[PDB]
Amino acid sequence: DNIVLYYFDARGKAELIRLIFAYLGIEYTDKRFGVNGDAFVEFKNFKKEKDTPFEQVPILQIGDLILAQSQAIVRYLSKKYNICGESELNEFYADMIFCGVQDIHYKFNNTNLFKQNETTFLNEDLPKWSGYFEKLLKKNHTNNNNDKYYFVGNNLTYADLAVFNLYDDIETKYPSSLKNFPLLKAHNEFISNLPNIKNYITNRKESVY
Amino acid sequence: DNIVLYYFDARGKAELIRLIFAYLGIEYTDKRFGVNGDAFVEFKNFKKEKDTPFEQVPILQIGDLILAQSQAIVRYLSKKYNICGESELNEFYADMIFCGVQDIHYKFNNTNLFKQNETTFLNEDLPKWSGYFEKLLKKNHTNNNNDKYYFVGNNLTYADLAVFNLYDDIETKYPSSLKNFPLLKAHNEFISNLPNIKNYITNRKESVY
Ligand SMILES: CCCCCCSC[C@H](NC(=O)CC[C@H]([NH3+])C(=O)O)C(=O)NCC(=O)O
Ligand SMILES: CCCCCCSC[C@H](NC(=O)CC[C@H]([NH3+])C(=O)O)C(=O)NCC(=O)O
Repeated sequence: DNIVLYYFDARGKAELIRLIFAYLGIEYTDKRFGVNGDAFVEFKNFKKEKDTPFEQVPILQIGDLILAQSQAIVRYLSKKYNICGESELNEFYADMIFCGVQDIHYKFNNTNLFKQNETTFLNEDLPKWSGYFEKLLKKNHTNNNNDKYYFVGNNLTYADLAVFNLYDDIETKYPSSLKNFPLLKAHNEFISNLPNIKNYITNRKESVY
Repeated sequence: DNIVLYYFDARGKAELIRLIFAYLGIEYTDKRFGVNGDAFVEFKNFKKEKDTPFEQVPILQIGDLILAQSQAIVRYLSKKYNICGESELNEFYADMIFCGVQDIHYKFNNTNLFKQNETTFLNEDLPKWSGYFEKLLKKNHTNNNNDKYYFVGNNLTYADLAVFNLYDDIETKYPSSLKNFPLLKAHNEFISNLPNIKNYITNRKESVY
């Protein structure tokens, strides 16, 4: 019943978990390797002290329970705290959308810092994937038109937070990315303004990734 | 004419070229996109005004001559200014070493920052590749012992500078990485203390990569 999240000092694959905790107002210890200096030694000492299944982070520890694999952690958390949808179909859709997010998020990460194929990403990959998500929001649109935007049903799911996080990452590095996608831009403003998320984000230190 | 080097605000693909210019004492303009605001917009405006063969940087402009492709630029510069060996065979060896540096450099860049496969990089690939270079260094032993270390022949080549740049970069992240490779470490210290290089490095700005 004591909750601790371990990861490096970065958003990366731990950020959606932090967002979920913030949304749900669950208190926990956000352990970031390297805050005490020397990320290498901490992570090394961490693998000695804790029984990780694949020697990787994020690791979420609940009391004595070691949980690994960010995706599995996200899905487990979401079922326990009721943001995994209201039906079996919607649970699937939230899941499907989260997997879609992983596809572009991966590409975004591979291009933003190194500028690797930045032009191809910004001209082909990004608008195509943003178009996919725009169309999903649209298919779910008259599930609350009153400035509430959800990808799945009439309630918030981890998919909303996952898409938020993704486009939160993208519009900062690439301002006005959302301008051609009105539903997606609105969705990003909506969830970003939810008080718990609004407070987490303003309190959130800047980071390289 | 005026030499202008065009790249993003980073070491990456341009640094070796800058090291060659520093080493040779060649004056040029080091134009860096995105020093002040969003590199992608500046790069976009650059391609509109400049005819590049592949719409990518680095670009080296000498007069109205436009040169693209970092590796080809290095070789051209190195042949022009006599740091490419002194026999057809040593010219090949410098080239071979450079290509080897690119294999390991790519791995270091792909795993540093994100930590994707860090322990694989650290316990397998880096030591392996460090051993390759150490071994190549030993093979050039007769090409003196007199506190001078070269990979090829008995004069500095761009391969020396490439290997330097490779471990200068790695040593930032993993500072003890050359403790088991004393000849490689001495090599690295020797290059870094050449007056033109020492000077360029002290004055060099810090970067994420
Ligand atoms: C933008 C984020 C992309 C970067 C991915 C790297 S996350 C850090 C890395 N862990 C993983 O790759 C975990 C992947 C796993 N599939 C998950 O989702 O948790 C690690 O423990 N690294 C330490 C090591 O391998 O030694
Ligand atoms: C760790 C450093 C390695 C990062 C690789 C990307 S360097 C920037 C990129 N250019 C290239 O990929 C050039 C590759 C070419 N083979 C070279 O070596 O010059 C670019 O112009 N990008 C802009 C664009 O595609 O729009």
